[PDB]
Amino acid sequence: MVLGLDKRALWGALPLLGFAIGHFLDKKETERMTMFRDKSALYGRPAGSEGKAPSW
Amino acid sequence: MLKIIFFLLFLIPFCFINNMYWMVQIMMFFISFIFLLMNNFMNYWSEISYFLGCDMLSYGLILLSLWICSLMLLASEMINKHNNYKNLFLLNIIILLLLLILTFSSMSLFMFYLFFESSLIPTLFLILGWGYQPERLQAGLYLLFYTLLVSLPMLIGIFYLMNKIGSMNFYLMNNFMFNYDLLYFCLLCAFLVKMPMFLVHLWLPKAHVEAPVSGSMILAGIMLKLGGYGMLRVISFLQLMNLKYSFVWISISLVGGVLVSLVCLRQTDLKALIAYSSVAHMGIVLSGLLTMTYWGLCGSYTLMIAHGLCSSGLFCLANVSYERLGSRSMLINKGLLNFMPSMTLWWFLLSSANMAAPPTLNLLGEIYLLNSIVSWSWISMILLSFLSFFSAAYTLYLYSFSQHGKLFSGVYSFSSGKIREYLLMLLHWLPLNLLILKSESFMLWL
Amino acid sequence: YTDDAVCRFEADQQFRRDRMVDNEIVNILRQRFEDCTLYEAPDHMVKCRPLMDQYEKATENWFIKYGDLGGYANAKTAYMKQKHRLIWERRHGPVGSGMK
Amino acid sequence: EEQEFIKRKHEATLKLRQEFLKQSSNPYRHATGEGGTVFDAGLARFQAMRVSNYEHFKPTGKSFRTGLFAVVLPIALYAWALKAERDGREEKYRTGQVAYKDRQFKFI
Amino acid sequence: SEYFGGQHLYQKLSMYSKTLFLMHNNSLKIYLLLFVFWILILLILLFL
Amino acid sequence: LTTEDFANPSPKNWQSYGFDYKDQVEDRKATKSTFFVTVTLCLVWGSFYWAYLPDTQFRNWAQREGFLELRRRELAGVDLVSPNYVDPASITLPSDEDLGDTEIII
Amino acid sequence: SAVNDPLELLTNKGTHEPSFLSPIWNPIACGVAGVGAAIFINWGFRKPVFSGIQKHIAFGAIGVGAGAYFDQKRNEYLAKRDAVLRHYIELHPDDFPVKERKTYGQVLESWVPVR
Amino acid sequence: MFNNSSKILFITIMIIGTLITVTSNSWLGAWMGLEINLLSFIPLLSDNNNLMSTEASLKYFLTQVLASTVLLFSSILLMLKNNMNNEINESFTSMIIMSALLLKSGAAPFHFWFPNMMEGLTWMNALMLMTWQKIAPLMLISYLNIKYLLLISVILSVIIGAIGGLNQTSLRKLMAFSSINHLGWMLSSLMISESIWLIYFFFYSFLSFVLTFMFNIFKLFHLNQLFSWFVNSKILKFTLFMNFLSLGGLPPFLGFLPKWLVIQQLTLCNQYFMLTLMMMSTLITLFFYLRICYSAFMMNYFENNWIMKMNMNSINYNMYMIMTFFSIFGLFLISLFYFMF
Repeated sequence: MVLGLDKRALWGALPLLGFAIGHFLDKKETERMTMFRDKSALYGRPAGSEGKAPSW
Repeated sequence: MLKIIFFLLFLIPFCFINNMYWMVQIMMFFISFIFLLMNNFMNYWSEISYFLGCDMLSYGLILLSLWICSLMLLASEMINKHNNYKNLFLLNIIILLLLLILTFSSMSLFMFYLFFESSLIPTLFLILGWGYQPERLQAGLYLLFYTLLVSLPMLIGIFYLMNKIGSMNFYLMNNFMFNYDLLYFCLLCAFLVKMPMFLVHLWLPKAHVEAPVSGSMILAGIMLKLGGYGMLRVISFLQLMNLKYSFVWISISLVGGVLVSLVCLRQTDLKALIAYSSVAHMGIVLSGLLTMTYWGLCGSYTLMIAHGLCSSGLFCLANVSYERLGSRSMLINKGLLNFMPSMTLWWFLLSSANMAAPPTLNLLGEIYLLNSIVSWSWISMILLSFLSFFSAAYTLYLYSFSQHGKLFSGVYSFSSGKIREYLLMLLHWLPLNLLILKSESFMLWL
Repeated sequence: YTDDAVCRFEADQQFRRDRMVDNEIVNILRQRFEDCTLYEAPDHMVKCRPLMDQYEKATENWFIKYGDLGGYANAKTAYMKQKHRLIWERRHGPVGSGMK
Repeated sequence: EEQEFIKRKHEATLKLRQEFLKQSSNPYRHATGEGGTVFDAGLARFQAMRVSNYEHFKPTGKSFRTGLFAVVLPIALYAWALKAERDGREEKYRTGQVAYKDRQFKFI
Repeated sequence: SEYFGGQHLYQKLSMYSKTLFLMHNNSLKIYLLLFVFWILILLILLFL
Repeated sequence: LTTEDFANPSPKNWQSYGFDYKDQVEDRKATKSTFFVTVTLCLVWGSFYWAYLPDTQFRNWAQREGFLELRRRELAGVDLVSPNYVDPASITLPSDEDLGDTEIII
Repeated sequence: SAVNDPLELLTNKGTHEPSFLSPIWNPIACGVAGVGAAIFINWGFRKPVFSGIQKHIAFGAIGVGAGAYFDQKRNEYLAKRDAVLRHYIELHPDDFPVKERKTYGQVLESWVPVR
Repeated sequence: MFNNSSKILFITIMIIGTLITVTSNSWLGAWMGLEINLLSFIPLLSDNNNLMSTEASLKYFLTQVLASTVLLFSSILLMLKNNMNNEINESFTSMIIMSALLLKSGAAPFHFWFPNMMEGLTWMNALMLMTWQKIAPLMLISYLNIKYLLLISVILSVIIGAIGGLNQTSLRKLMAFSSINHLGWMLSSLMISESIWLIYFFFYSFLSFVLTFMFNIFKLFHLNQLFSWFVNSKILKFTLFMNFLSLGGLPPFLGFLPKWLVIQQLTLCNQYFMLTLMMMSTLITLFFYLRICYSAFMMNYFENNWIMKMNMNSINYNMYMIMTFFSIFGLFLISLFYFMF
């Protein structure tokens, strides 16, 4: 807002708004993701180490 | 990846708002910077959004697409000078950008093909809405119909694959393998036209010659690469059938390579030289790819990326002459070392990269591809030698005759080099030197 | 199982990582032989064969397991190749003899 | 000397020398500074013929023999040689004649 | 190459485009006669 | 124009940087903004971020084991590079009748 | 299981969690269409796209309803399709005997040597 | 509803007549409905204001009347020698019934009347013949089940349907040839299945409906008129003309959605060869559509001088370019359509 960024970053916010909306949506994808969350066959902790540690 | 997608959609409005050519430009570079930051992938599909993923193979291709798509706006400013519907230009570019991202991230074959062939339109706008030569009409006919005449038929192969497979995610096809001898040609040849192949090179010189700086940069910078990216994903299950019938394709590519290089020597148009040159390099890429060996494939990925970059920069050079001396001919353009000596530096460098002079991600390619082909068949060496030899040969001629001889008598006063073009040339080349430090991301994807 | 896509995907990733290591063990043995040949100007035959041959065996073993598959190669094609080789060894004898 | 063939060319052909000078020295279109070049028919002729000569191409014996021996026989012969050699080499390979010791390019 | 495809195709298409116009530049009697013939052929083949 | 005009040119004219040929400040702010976004933002910070990127492809980790695995097999006395995907005993070859000349491959 | 059971493979055992986007997508597609159409209307008529927002609100309202109305029809439609297919499997178990899952260790495929 | 009030009446009677056919239980009832269609449509087609309308009327009547004559006749034979409407099998009794229906709807070998028609017809009259006068004969073709005749029709339904379109300069004849090609797709689609055929016709109806409905609006009757038609910006000249590419159904134009549906189900039937041929010709269809779109893709052409302003109806224009906007962004409604499963 130094008159060298007048109306330019202001409109430029909306692309940044896109990133915020894009981020939140994909984070929710990480929600539908959860079927093997710690229940894999390679990283899968058998039982214990939970301790409020939802690895990813 | 939806982060990128939503960013581009929220950039679309700027096309309507007046005087946003430069604001759009900075944003496209800025998001490219953001997409740079997002990098942790392995061979497995990653960043699995609703239907969008990303991978070694797709990650670099997307970065180049975002990279080149931002560099358009640096390249083309005569649109602003003329006020030639800058709004439609900016909208066309962004639409193209979104399609490329969705093409390269479509984890389904059908989604991939859908965006792949959806890109037929916005490119056609870019040539036709801002072309110069009257040939622009027939050129658009060549481009569109060479593509659709084979790009449509793979639609059957895709659905046939569905019926026999049950889906079209890439990992799922890899589990199976098909040998019905038409599936192979229908998919292969359909990609080969856009590759393109020497026997179907025909359209490509025309499309480049009568297209603006922007369209030509797009055409040689992605479209050819996009065809190749599909190949890398699809040949996973075409192996047996490919092995039976592969000598034909490698032969015509290698044979066509020396020929098209000799066409370059005899050619007399800056865009024609580069256009034929780009076909030559994509000939070798098609060869190493169809070798299917590890060395071939991992090198093909690299050479596509490097070739796209060098081809773009050379097109900016061709634009520079076309925008000063107003004529594409070799004859008119000459002795520019006397008029833009600091520019002729960049002429040399971009030429250097195209003849595989290090440190150059292009060069890194040919080591990989040439190793693959030589292993595949010792007979190749007798033509590989000449192919590279004439590759460098015409590039030498292009650099020298354009920049060296005594000036042309009839030449009307034209402005000198300028920051936009200077920065444009650095931006295409300097990353082409950067990447060698960390080729592993651009070198390993299998 | 025949169609256990998640399991097959898990197997391939194990195969890839194992490939990357065994891929490597060839390199390290090469680097090891490299040092010896640099050891002393007269000292080449002093320990070339005693040290190189480890690298020689490593290459051939590495080829047999992973070699000849090309890119895209997953656990399935590698695993069944071993099956094919076992069948060949049992039927036609040592590879490197033609057939009977 | 043909009786003035050189002369007959001389008269007209020396006129446009001056017009070239007038064009080149033209202070006005050089002042416009838009770039560009004095028009030159030979250049314009040359570009047009260079881009278009198919409408002249008659598919006769000459062109056919020319093209046939230009790429076709090259393409066919080279491809046939490649396939033939590979067929032999692969035949040895699938026969198992050469074990996992002698063979080359173990690493592609 | 382009003669084998390219412009030559558009040349042959124009030839055939002209032809179809000559078909369609006629009197309606001719076309109905076609249809009558098609009927007549099917009718006798029912008998045969 | 005359001697002093050339000698000390006025601050009216302005040499376009190739981006905007209408306003001085619009051209200069465009070039200023364009240069920053392109060079520093990507070709310094981004290069820095890659150069210090963590193990993504697990190459370094692969050559973690490379030292260990080799060392593990060398005191273990088992083959350093085992040529079998799994144990040749674990595999169960089917009988020759099942083979029935199914084009066995070397 | 190790048993390729057609019915149980088809049965709605669940494990289908809708996204925050899964139901909302149609409403914010039809309404977005109708809003864009009104902008399209004014754009061709040489009228301000902003102007006459009553057209835009109405277009949004109708579209939103249709998407919700048609989302409903689909979900019924899909439910019925599953019902028939499960019915036909139960009708003709003889035609679709349950098949057994095997493992690659029990099969011999043919590979492709690049060599 | 073009000029008079009687337009509403004859349209209504036409609808009832054709609706009888599609709901007809026996061949005779279907024939009855068809003739009622023949009545109701002739007056609309035969405007008394001009000449060309009247000549189209004799040709339409003189053709359809024979079609109905043969249709009923062949019905009696089939429903004699089989003594039942649903014959056990398709024999020579039945091919004649298709040949009747194919002529009535203007299919491949029986089409010549159909281009000559277009000269006479005005736009919406043409439109109405394009869309609605092809439902009943096609829905009957559904009941008839002779593979090979439909196949020869489909083979020839694009060859002429595109080669002629290359040649025509009168928009009236181009629409004829454009539809004959599209009619090729319906016929194949109906040989495969009916639900997909229903969908494809509807999208064709929609698309042809919007297309000719603007040509009516601006009264553009010749390629020259298209190049000459004034638009203030020569940008909506281009935005509106995307639909000419929606004709070819290239993905981002919503014409792809039906063509994709037909292709998917057709190849599921495994008639791959047939797809190749129709789809080869599709390019020729799209070819002359680009030949049309030279008017708008590039901008700022050479124009006539006298025109200063361009005007059109509120109602027609307001309806028209809503349909266009859908032709632009139609695909993302992928979810909204649930009739494909």
